[PDB]
Amino acid sequence: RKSMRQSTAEHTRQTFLRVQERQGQSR
Amino acid sequence: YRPGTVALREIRRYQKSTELLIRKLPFQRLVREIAQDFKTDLRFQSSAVMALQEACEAYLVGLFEDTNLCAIHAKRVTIMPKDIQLARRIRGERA
Amino acid sequence: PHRYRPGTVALREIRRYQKSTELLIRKLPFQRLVREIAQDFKTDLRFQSSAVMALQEACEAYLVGLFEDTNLCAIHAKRVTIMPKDIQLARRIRGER
Amino acid sequence: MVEKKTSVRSQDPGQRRVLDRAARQRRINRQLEALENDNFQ
Amino acid sequence: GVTIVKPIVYGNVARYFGKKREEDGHTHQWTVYVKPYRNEDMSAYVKKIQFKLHESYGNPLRVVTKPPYEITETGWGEFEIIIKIFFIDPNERPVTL
Amino acid sequence: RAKAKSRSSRAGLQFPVGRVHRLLRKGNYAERVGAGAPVYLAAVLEYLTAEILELAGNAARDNKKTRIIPRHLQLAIRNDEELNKLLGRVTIAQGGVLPNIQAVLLPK
Amino acid sequence: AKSRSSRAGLQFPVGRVHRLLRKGNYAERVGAGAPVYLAAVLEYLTAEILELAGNAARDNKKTRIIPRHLQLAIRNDEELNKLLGRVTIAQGGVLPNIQAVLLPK
Amino acid sequence: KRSRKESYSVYVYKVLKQVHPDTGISSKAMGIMNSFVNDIFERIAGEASRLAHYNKRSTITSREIQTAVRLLLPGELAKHAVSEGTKAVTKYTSSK
Amino acid sequence: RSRKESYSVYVYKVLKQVHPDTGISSKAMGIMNSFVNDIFERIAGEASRLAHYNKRSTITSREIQTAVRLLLPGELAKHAVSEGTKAVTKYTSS
Amino acid sequence: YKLVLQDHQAFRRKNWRYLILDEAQNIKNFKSQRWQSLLNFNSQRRLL
Amino acid sequence: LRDNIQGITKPAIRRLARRGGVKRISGLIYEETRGVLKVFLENVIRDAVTYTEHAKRKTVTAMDVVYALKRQGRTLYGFGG
Amino acid sequence: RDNIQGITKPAIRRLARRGGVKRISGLIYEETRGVLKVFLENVIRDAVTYTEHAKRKTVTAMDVVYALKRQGRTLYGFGG
DNA sequence: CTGGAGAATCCCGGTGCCGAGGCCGCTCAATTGGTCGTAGACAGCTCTAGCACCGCTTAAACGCACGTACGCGCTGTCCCCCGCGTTTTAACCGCCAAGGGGATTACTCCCTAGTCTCCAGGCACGTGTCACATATATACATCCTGT
Repeated sequence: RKSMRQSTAEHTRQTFLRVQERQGQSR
Repeated sequence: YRPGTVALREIRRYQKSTELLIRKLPFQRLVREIAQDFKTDLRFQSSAVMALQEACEAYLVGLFEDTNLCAIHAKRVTIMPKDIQLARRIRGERA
Repeated sequence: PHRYRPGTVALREIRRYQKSTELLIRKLPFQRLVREIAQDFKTDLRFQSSAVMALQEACEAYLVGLFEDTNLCAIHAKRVTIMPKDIQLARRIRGER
Repeated sequence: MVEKKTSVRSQDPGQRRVLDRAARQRRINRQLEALENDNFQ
Repeated sequence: GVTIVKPIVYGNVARYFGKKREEDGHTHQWTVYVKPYRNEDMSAYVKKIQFKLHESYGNPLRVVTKPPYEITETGWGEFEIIIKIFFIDPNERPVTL
Repeated sequence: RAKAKSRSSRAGLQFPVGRVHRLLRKGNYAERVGAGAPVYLAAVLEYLTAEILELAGNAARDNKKTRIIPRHLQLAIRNDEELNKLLGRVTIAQGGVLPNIQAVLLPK
Repeated sequence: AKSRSSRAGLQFPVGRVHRLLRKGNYAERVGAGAPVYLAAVLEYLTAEILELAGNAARDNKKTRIIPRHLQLAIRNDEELNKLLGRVTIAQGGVLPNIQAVLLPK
Repeated sequence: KRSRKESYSVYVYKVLKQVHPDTGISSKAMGIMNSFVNDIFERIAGEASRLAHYNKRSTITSREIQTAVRLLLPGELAKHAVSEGTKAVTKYTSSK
Repeated sequence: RSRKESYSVYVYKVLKQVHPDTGISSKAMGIMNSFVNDIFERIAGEASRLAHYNKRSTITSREIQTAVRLLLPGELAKHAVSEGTKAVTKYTSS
Repeated sequence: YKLVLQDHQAFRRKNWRYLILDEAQNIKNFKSQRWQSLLNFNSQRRLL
Repeated sequence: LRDNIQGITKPAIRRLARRGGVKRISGLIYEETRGVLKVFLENVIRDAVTYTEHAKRKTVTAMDVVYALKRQGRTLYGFGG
Repeated sequence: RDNIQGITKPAIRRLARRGGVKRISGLIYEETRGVLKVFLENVIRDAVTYTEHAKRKTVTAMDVVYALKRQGRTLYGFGG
């Protein structure tokens, strides 16, 4: 589907960014 | 009259009558203005608006009965806006 | 020696247990209490080992939710500390009274 | 035919809620005034 | 390359009381308003309208949140009112009249 | 044929067992209703009706009125410990409330 | 030959969701697209909740949705907390929050 | 061309007139008396419905009705309701 | 086989679309299984009562849509209605 | 023995050269649960 | 229509508070009451209209309000017929 | 028997810590035990009524879930 | 505010256990194909309400003016919960070896319940009105509050 609520889609984007930042530190 | 003597009289008087406490005409326009945002040109049965008023006066009287217990919580006689908010949050309306 | 001020280990307990999703009532004592309560309803009623687990989860959630509403009544009276006065107000507003 | 009172089931005292103390006094008082009362019964 | 034109009318009505009021000395009632020229619902794109009055009033900065936007008030002298119309989209610059 | 006897009468009820069972037969509350469900349901329904009508009328008499108004219902269903519970989340139209004035908000 | 569910571009079971409808004494007539609609809605709520819980757990350095993060996903969403207001997810704990009054300094 | 609507007013006045011979009931109070009956009917029937479905049963019965009355009515309320109904089912199956 | 059916095959099929690499624990999968049985009964009961309101003897997709409107908070309802109506639209063309 | 059963995550992750059990009598049962605890010890040599 | 939340006057709120046991009222509580009442009214009215639009009707009957109140856990007696 | 004291003060303090409470009054443990024994007795009483009706001798988890849904308190994770 | 100790956290990297998923193999159940009543939808049409206006009356909302009473604030006093170390109870094994109490499941079978008729009282909606009690009036009783 990939047709979620805009706030939920933004939360997914923010989660990808949070993971990328977490790995940017941990790596 | 000593502040609180004419107000306690009214507490004893409005807890013994059963008539509505909000004016009809002013409250019926509120129920139509709120309906406005769901359907242009909605009609209301007279008894439907009366039932809405019977719902809301009971809800507000219950909320002002639960808000008084919170006012008496902080050693107050005045009910303060945070009292309505605490009652309602403990109610789950705006948790 | 060295001891923490009153309120330092309290917030640490807050942080530790408000992050780790597990039961907090000792298992066996609560299972004994369930049998006590059920003895006065129908004599010799077996409880499935997972029925008491459901009862314990639904009781710990209820008590945690009742303590979250009590801690608000504590702060309503400018009291950081909670006592029977705050639980009572919270349960009054919840409609549990 | 039927016992012909279960239809009216007047008292059905599962919820009887006795009257007592001051109520007794009321009854006593009532009886007194009735004995003190007049023509109209 | 998209240009949208919305016609509106902004003004004020006033009614003379016939005599100067003894309570506050006011002589006229007046209602200041913005309304659409067309029979359209402004609320679909207007978040709120702020009206800034003369500094003689207890609060000069009034607010309205539903069309036809208007405020009813009383006064005795003429003054300039600043009407600031805010749109739902925060990226759009509000209009000033 | 035989003189027809109703179902409220044979059992000994006032509330319509025929009508009760009827709402049930075409109420999808189940799939094949038996031959005791409407009787029990009507019996208890009307039992609670009597239970309340009692308290309502008694409070009415306390008010020196011969007609039960919705007030004689709010006052009652809140005066009885278990009717209030059963009807705790129920608002009675034009009934009012009970004059419970907090002790701390009184003259001192 | 083709499951009724597949003929909607869905992952959920339009076929069994029809049987659960017209067996549970809800009405007397389940239409052609009453289960096709209900199954779609169920799958939608599942998509929402599963996504939230899943990468809430992956926010926790996990690659397996755990009920703790089911609870987190549900309790952080303003719409799912209204929906599941009176539902206690077992072994989900609570949400981290410290009242300002309690907090020191 | 009539539009007749049903209600419980006829049997709440039989029961009231019998359990209060001198007391009447206003039309507005009988509306409440009707809504109360319909509400409790809904509650007891729904709980019996669920009761039957939990045991994988297609029929709501008077045994399920009694257990739903045990679940619904508070302690005394229950006891009286259960007793009244139970005795009404043995007066009905004895062909009185 | 049969015995005890559940949602597990659809809670995992729908989870593999949102997060292709995320799994689900048996306990959490059970929780999802339970959650769907909640919403199904809620929507279907409100739809049965809705059919009873307009005195229909059938639960159509219109009843289900109005039951979805009564339970979901705005955005949730506005997207669930779209999901249901798109599914019904696409199922009627095949 | 008795405070190796509830502390075993620490001992299993170690290369023991010799694992020595005194009065090994205590390890009668295969279905003992401390038999399992001691069995899952990385040890090059074992002495009873 | 416009600005009808103001149709709930300060005495109109004070009387309702008197019936609830409240003795002394604050200044801001009138606006809090207006907000709370507005939210409750909007929810009940929305849910009632959900039964009218689905029924293809143009008038909101009493049964719609009764059912909307029931869904909110506010069963009301007196409008059942 | 009287084993309502199995819910001990440390346990009530842990339940308060999880609930954000950061200071507990002395008489809060003899309150919470009365509050918890009323909630238990209510949900058990309904679970034993769902067990007697099914003509079963063991209160299964399904009975507890049904009785908890009766109170409004809905719990997810035990087959219902 | 910096210091300086002393405890807590907090990710990194490591090491096995075991749940989560992988596949396989039939059982249940959803699909397919088709006949058979019909749900409700839609096209009128009767006829209540709903709505919309307008006037007269006056309760009531409301603004204002004025103290009094109640509300955030301060500080001091005293105790009762927090922190933490020691004594005590609970509570796991191992040691001891299986019956049996009871859910889980079917196969018969007889009883109950749907289905589907044709009657016949009884429940609704009128109509015909009778009358609780709302509104009005006055003295009696508190029931104050300023002296």
